[PDB]
Amino acid sequence: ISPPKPDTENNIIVNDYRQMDKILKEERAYLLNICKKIKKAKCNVLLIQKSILRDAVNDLALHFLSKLNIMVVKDIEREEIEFLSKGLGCKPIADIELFTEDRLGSADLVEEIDSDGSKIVRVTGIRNNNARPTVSVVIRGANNMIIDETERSLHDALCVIRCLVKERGLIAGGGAPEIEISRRLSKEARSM
Amino acid sequence: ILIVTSNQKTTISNDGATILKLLDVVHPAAKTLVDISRAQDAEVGDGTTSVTILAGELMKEAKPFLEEGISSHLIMKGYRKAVSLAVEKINELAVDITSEKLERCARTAMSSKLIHNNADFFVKMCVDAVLSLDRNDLDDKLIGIKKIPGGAMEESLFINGVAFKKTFSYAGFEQQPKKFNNPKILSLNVELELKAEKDNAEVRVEHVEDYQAIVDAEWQLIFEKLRQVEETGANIVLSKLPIGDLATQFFADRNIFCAGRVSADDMNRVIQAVGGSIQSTTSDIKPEHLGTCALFEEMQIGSERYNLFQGCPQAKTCTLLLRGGAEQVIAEVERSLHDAIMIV
Amino acid sequence: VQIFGDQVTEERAENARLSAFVGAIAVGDLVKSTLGPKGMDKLLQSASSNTCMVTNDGATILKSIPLDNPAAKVLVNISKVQDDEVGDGTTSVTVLSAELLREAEKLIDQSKIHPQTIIEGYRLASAAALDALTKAAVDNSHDKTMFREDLIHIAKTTLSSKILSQDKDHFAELATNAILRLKGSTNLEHIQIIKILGGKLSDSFLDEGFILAKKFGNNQPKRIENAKILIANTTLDTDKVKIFGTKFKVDSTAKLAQLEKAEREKMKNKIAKISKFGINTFINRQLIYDYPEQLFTDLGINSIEHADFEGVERLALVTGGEVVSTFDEPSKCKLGECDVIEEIMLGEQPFLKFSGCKAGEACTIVLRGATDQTLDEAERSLHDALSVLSQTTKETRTVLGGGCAEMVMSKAVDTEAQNIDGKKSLAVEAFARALRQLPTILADNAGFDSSELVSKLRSSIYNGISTSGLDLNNGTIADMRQLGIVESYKLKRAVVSSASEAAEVLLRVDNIIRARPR
Amino acid sequence: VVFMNASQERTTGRQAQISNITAAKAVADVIRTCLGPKAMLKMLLDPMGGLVLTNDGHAILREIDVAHPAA
Amino acid sequence: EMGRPFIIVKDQGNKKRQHGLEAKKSHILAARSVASIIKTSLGPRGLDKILISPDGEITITNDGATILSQMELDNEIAKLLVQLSKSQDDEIGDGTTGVVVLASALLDQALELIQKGIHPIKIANGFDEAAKLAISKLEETCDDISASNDELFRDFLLRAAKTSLGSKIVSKDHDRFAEMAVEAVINVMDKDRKDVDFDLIKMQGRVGGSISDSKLINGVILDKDFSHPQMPKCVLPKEGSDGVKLAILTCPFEPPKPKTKHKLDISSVEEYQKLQTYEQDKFKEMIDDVKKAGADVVICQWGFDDEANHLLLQNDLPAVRWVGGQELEHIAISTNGRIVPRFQDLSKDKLGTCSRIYEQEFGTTKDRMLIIEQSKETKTVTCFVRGSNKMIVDEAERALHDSLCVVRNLVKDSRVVYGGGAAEVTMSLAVSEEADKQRGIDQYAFRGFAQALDTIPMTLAENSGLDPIGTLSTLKSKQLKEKISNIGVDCLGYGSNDMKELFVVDPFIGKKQQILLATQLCRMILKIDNVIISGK
Amino acid sequence: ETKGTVLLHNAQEMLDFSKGEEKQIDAMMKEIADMGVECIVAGAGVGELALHYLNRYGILVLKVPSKFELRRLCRVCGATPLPRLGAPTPEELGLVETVKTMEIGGDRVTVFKQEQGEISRTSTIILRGATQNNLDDIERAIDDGVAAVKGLMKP
Amino acid sequence: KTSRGEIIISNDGHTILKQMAILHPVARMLVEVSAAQDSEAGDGTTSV
Repeated sequence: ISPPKPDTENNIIVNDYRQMDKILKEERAYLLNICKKIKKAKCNVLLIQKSILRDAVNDLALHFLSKLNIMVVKDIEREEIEFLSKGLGCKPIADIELFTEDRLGSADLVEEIDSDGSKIVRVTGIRNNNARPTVSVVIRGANNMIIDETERSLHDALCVIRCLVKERGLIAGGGAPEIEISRRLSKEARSM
Repeated sequence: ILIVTSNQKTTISNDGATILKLLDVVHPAAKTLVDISRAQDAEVGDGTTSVTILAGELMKEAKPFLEEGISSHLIMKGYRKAVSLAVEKINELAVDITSEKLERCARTAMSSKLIHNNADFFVKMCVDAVLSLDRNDLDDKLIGIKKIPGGAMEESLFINGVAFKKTFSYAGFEQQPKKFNNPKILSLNVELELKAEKDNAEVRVEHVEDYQAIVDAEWQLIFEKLRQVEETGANIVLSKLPIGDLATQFFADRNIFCAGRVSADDMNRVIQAVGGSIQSTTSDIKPEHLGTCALFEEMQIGSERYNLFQGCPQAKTCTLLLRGGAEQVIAEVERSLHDAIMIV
Repeated sequence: VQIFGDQVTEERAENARLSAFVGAIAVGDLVKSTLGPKGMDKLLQSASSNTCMVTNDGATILKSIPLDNPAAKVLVNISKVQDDEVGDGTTSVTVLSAELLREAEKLIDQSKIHPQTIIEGYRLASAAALDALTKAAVDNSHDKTMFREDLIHIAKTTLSSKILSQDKDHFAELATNAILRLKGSTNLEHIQIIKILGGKLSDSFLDEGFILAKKFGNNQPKRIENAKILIANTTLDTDKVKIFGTKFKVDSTAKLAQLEKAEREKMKNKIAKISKFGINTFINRQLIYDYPEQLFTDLGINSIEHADFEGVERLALVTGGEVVSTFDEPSKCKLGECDVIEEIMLGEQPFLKFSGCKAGEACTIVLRGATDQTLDEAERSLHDALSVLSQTTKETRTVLGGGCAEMVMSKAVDTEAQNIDGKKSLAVEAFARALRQLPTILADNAGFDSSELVSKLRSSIYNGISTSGLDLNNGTIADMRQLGIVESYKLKRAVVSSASEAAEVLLRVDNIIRARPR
Repeated sequence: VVFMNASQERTTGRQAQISNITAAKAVADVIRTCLGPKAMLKMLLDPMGGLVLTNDGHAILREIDVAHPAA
Repeated sequence: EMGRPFIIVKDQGNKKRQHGLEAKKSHILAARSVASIIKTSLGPRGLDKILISPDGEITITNDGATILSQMELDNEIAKLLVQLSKSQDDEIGDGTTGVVVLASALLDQALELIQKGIHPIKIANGFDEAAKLAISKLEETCDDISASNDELFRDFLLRAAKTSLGSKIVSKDHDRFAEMAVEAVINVMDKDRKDVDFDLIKMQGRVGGSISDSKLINGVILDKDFSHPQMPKCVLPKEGSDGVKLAILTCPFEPPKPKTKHKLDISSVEEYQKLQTYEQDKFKEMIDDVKKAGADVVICQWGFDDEANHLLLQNDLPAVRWVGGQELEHIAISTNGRIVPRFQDLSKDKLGTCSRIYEQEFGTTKDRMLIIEQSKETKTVTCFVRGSNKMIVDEAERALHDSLCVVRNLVKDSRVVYGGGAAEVTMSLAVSEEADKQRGIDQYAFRGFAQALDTIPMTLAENSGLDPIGTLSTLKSKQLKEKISNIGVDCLGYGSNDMKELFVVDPFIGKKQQILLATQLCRMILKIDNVIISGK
Repeated sequence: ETKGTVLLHNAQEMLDFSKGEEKQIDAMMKEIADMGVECIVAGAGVGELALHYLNRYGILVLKVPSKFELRRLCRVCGATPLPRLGAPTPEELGLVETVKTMEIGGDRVTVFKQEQGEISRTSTIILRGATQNNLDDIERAIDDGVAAVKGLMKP
Repeated sequence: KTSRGEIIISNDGHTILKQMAILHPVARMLVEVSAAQDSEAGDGTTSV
C-alpha cells in the first residue's frame, strides 16, 4: 500500500503549476480507494509481508485505516505466509481487484497482550473449513540461553510422538534393550 | 658497449649519443658531453663519438696548464683562435666535386657499426632512399623503417612505399582479397561503425511507431557512408579511428580492403607514396583524389602480415623491413641505416 | 658463470633422474593400498575451514594433496583425464604408470639401458597388449537378455572397491536399471542424486519418476492425480519487456495508477493463455512472485518456483513433454503427462515425488548414509559405476577383470620379446613384469602371498585356460565366468594406453628446471 | 681504498686563511672587557666543578677547551 | 678521489663494468651453459626437459624456442640466445635446437682465437666470408624436384614430415602424423603450388582419449553447444538439397534499439498496449526470415534471449550462443558463406554449405563441443589431437605445428636438402679447403668455422652412444673419395648411411637460416666490450 | 556552454543531422576563402570537421597555445583578432609574403620571416649552439642588450 | 561459548557437538552421527 511505483523507472513531469494540486489529491485518492474496498468486506485486521524497495505501508495510508478502526501489522516474514494461510484459513490477497469477502478468514477475538514490557498478538478461536489445523506455543524464560534450551527440549519431545505415529509400537527404556540384546546375542555367539 | 638500465632493457651501442642517453649523468660538467653528442646526432648524425673524444682531449691537454700559472681565459683564447683557422682549413680540404655527379659516402658511415661488412647490399638501398625525396623537402618520416623481430638481415628488400602493421584482426578480413591488380587507395578520417555520432547521445521518442524508424535511421546513415565509398571504386580504405565489424563485412562482399588503428605517422607516408589526399568526410570524395600503384600484395613477415605499397611512378616514401635474431639486431641495422641516410 | 637468476633450482645430473623416479614412488605407494575390494579409504586434511574428505578414488586424492614435484603432476593429470573420459580406473592408471617407471629405473641403473630404448620397448610391447584384449573381448549386444545381465556384473566390480561392496548386490540392479532408463544416453547429468543423512545404508532406492526437492509455493495441494506438467523458462514475473530505455511520462498520478495497472493486465492476460492448455500443474524455473501465483488459485493450476536450469532438462525428460514459451500458439507446443504427483517428506526437508510418468529417459537416485562422508562416498561410488555402464551402451565389448586381464596381456608381451632380440628384450620383459603388479597388489591388500599365489595364476594361463582368475575371497584361483567379475573393454584400453603414454613422459626428462615461485 | 684515512677532503686556499684569522680574532674578542682598571670579570666552569673567577688573561685561556686547531 | 664523492652515473655502486679478457670469458661460458643444455635434446635420441612456470604450470619440451622462452635468466648473453631460437621458430619454424648449438660452436672456436691475439673483428670478418662459401657450395649439390608430377610431389612431403616429427614425445605415431600433415596442405593450397596460406589451418587441441583417435576433420570445431538442447544433436540435411544452408549472424536476437542511449516515454495505457504487440511481432518476424531463406543452423555472436528458445524449436532451427568474434571468421571460410549483418540483408546466397553438423560426447562429463564436416575439398582444415595427459595434448600441438612449418617451406620452389648431419659435413670440407688457398691472417678463421659445423654431427653421436671421432672421420673420408654428399649420421641404426634410401629430407631454407642466424649473432657478441648491468 | 546535447525527435531529423554539421563549417569557411585568406591562426584545438574544408582551399593551420604566444603574432602582420568565425574585416587582415617549413635542429619549424617592404615588429633571433647550457645564458645575454635599448628612450 | 558474542547452554548431544569445533577428522564425524539420529528420529541422539 503506497503511491504507484512501477518497477520500470518512471519520470513524472509537471507542466502546469495547477497540476501539482491534482497530483496531491490523486495520491491520497489512490490510497483511499484501496481502503474503501477493505471496509466494504468488513476486514478489521490486515497482515502485510516484509517489503522490498518501496515501503509496505505509507504514512499517508495509516490515517485512512486508523479512522476506520482497522488493525495493521507489517514486516511479516515471507516464509510465515504459508503458516498464516492454513492456520487462519485466509486466502492471501495479492491484488485490490481480487479482494473479496470469501478470501478473508474469521476470528472470534483479536487482542494484543502487553505484559512485562513485551507485546504479543494472539488470536482466540478459528472458524473455517480446514483439513490441516495448526498450533502455536509461547515460550518464556530468564534469558535467551534458557529459552533456546526450553525450545530444544520441546524438539526432542515432539520427535517422540512422531516416531510413534510413523512407526506404531514402542519398547521399554531405561536400560532394558541394552541388556536384553546383549544376553540374547551371547547365547547365539557361542553357537557360531 | 653493453648497457643494462634499471628496467633491464638490453641495448648494445657504440654511438656516443645513444650511450649517453642510456646512462643518467648526474655530474654537471659531464652532461656537456651529452649535449654535444645529441646536437651532433640531430643535424649530421655521424661523428658523435669523435666529438666526445675530441672534447675530452681538449680538457686533458688543458689539465697541466691549469696547474701552472696560466689563467683560465688564456686557455680559451687558444681554442677560440685555432678553431677559426681550422674551419677555413676544412674548406680547402673539400672539393666542389661537381663532376662525376652517395655510394661512397654511405659505405663509410656504416663503419664501426653492424652490417658494415654487408655494405655491398644495404648501401644500394640507401642511395635510392634519399633520391625519392625532392629538394627543399627531404622529409625525415618518409624514410622511416619498421623493425620485425626474427629472421635474417640479408632477407630485407627495398619497397617503393610504406608498410604498416594491422595490429587488429577483422572478422571479415579473410573474405577480402589480398592481391589487387589495380588498387585504389583512399585515405579517410571517418569512423565507420555503429556508435553515437557527434559528442553526445540522447534520443527522445514518445510513440512506439516512431521508435522503429529511429533504429532504421541509424543503419541507413552508417550505410550511406559505405555506399559512397563503393560508388567511387576505392579498393583500399585507411582510417585512424576504429572501424567495427559492420563496415568490414560490408567491404568483404564488394571485395574492398579495410583497415584501421593505423598511427598518424604511417598514414602521412601514404599520401606521399600514392600521391593521394586526406578526406575527412565521405560526401566530398572525388575520383581524382584517389591514389593507386602497380600492385598490392599482403606478405607475412615474422608471423606479422603487412600491406605492401610498391610500383608507383612517383613516390617519396621509403620503408624497409628489417630482420634479425636478437631484438637489438633489428635496432642496430635501422640505427645504421638512419645514420647513413643523413650523410647522403 | 650462472646464467639463471637467484632462487632457481635445477638438477642437470643424477639427482634429476633420481628425483623423477622417486617422486613417482611416493605417488604410487599412496594409491597402492586403495586398489582392490579389500583396499582402505584415505583421509584428506584441508588447510582451510577444517573440512575432512574421505574418498577411495585416486583422482580426488591426487588433486587435493598439493604436489610440487613435476614427476608427481604427470601422474595427477592422467588421473583427471581418466576420471573425465571413462569415469573409473584413476587408481589403476596411476599404479600401472608408476610400476612402468619402477622397472625402467633398474634398467638404466643396473642394466645400463638407454632411456629411449625403454621407451621403444614399450611401443612394441603395448601393441601386443592391446591386440591380446581384442581377441579376448566378447560382444553380448546381440541378445538384450545377456547384455542386461552383463551390466549387473560390471557394476559389482566397480562398487566392490568402494564402501558399497557389502550392499553392492542390492545396488547393482539400481545402477543397471538407471542406465537402461537412459536408453543408450551417455550423459550422466540427466540423473539426479539426492543424498539423505540417516537410516540404513541399504535403504537406498530408485523411484520411477522425478524427485524434486522444491515444494509448492502456498496453497497448491500436496497430492493431485491426472496433472499435466508444463515448463516455462523465461520471464512471467514482473515483465521488464526487453529494452532498458523505456520510461513512463506521467503528467498526473491519476494516469500513473493506470500505467501500473496495465502491467498487471499483461500478467493476467499471459496466465489466461496458460489455462487454455487444460493443465493442472505449471512449473517455472524462475521464481514466481505473489501476484502471478494467486492467479493459478481460481484456475486450479499448481505452481513451482526456483527450479535450476540443469534440473529443467532432467524434468523435461521424465515428463516427456516440451519446454513451452510464447503461449500464443497452443498447437506447436507440447505438454508433459504424469499419473500422480504427491509431496512426500524424507528427513526434515519435504520433497516432491512423481509417479507414473510416460517417459523414462531420466530418473532420480536417493541415497541414505550414517555420515556425510559416507554420503559423499556413495555419490562418487555410483558416479564411477554409472559412467562405465553408460559407455557400455556405446561400446558393448567386455573383458574379464580380477587379475585376469592383466595376465593375459603379459602372455603376448613375452612372445614378442624373443623376435626383437637386441637390448630391448630387457625393456619388453620389464613391461610384462609391470603387468604382474596389478594382480599382486590385489593380494597384498587382502593379506595374501605375492609370489606363490601369483605363480598359480600365471601357470594356469600357459596351460591353455584363458578363463582363470584371482579370487580374493577364498584366496585361490577361481573361474571369472562363474563369479561374474567383468569390466568394460574401454576401461581396459584406457588404463594401458594412459599408463604407456605417461611412462614415456618422465623417461624423456634429463633436466628439471624450477623457476622462482611467484 | 679510501687512500688517506685522515681528512681525505681538504680545505685550502683563502678558505683556510679565513678560518685561521676568524678563530684567532674570537680569542681576543672575549678578553676585550678584561683590559683596564674598569675591566669586568669572567667565570669559568671546569668538568671537576671548581669555579675560577678572574680577569687574568692566561687563567681564562688555559681553562677553556677550544676545538679549533689553530685557535 | 681527493676527498669528494665522484659519481658519473646514478646508481654508481649498483651497476658493474666488465672489460678485457674477463669480459670475453664470461660471454663464452654463458653460451657453453646454454649449448650443453640444447646439445642433449638435439637429434631423435634427445630428451625433453621440464619447464616450471612461476604460476605452477609445467611444460615438457625439447624445443629450443619454447625452453628458452619460459626460461628465466640473468646474464644478457644467454638472453640473446633466447631470441636466436625464437627467430628460428617464428619464420622457418624448424631447427630451433640447431641454431643454438651452431652459434655456441662458433663462440667456442672464437675463444681460442682471441687468446692467440686475433682482433675480434678479424674473427667476425672470417665467419661472414665463410658463411657465403658454405651456402653456395650446398646450393650446387641439391637438385630440383619440381619436375615430378603431383603424385611424386606428395612423397617428398611425406619424407620431410617424418624427420621433423622425431626427437619429440609421442614419436611412435609419426607414421599417421606425417600422413595427416601432408593432406592438410593438399586440401588447402594454390593451384600453382605457391604461396600457400598457413592461417587457413587452425590447431585445436583436446584433452582426453588416446593418441590413436587423432584424425583429420575439415570444418569448424566450436566449444559452444546448441542453445536449448531439446533439438537433436546431429543435424541432417533434407532429402534433396543444395546444402545445409548454414546461417551466420553477428547480431543477437532482440527488438531493435538505438545504439545511443534512448528514452521511450509512455504517456498513456494505449501507448503501452501497442508496445506489447510490437514486442511479439519482432520475434515472429525474425524467425520467419530464416525459414523463408531455407537456413537451418543459426549462429549468433552475442546469443539471444530465452524467448527464442521455443520459437526456434518449433521451426527445427538449431542455434548457438556466445560465439567469439574470431571464430566467426573461421566459420565463414569453411562453409564458403557470408556473414549476414541484419535480417533485411538476409539472402539464400549468403548461407554457408557443409556436409554435416554434429556434436561428440567425448568423455564422461567434460564440455559439449560442436564439429563441422565438409563434403569436398575446402579451404579450411582443422587439426584434431587427443591425448591421455594435458602435457601430451599441449606438446602435440607445437609438434604438429612445427611439422606444418616444414611442409609449407617445401612449397617454395627448388629448395631441398638431406638431413642426418650430411649437410654440415659437406659444407665443412668446402670451407677448410679455401683456408689453404687464402692463408694470411684469416687462415685460422676458416678453420674455426669448419670445426664448428662438425659439432652438429658429433652431437648426434653423443645422444646415440657412438664415437664422435670415428663417426666424423668416416664422413670426412667419404666426401674426399666420392662426390656424393648424401652420407650422414644415422641415429636410428638402420644402416645405409645414404640419405636417399633412408628418405630423410630437410628444407634448404631451414638449414640456410641456421648458418645465417649463428654467424650474424656471433658477430655482434664478439663486438661487446664494456658490460654494464644494473641491479634488479 | 550548458548541457550541449543532440536532440532528435524523429528519424526525419536524424537523417539530416549528419549532413547539417557539414554545411555549417562549409558556409563559415567559404566566406574566409572568398577573402583570399591562405593562413588561419588558431588559439585552441580545432576539430577534424573544420580542418577538412581548410585543406580544400589550401589554407594553412597554425596552433597558438596559451596567450602571449598568440599576442605577439598579430604584431608581426598587424592584425586584429576577433572571436567570431565569420568573414574577417579586410582592414584587420595581416600581410606575410612567404611561409616556409624547413629542418633546423631536426624538427619542422615555421618561418614567419618578413622582407624589406611591409616591415614587421617583434623579430626573433635563431640561436644555434652545441650545448643547451650555453643557450640559456646567451639568451639572457641578448636580453641584456635588448634592455640597453630601453635606456635610449626614457632619458 | 561460541567464538562470537553468543553463548549456548545445551544438554542436547547434537547441539553440543555442533557448536564445539573438533580438530580430529574421525572425531568430526561424531557430529554428523548426531545429525543422522536427530534428522530421521530426533530422540536419543546423545546415546548413539
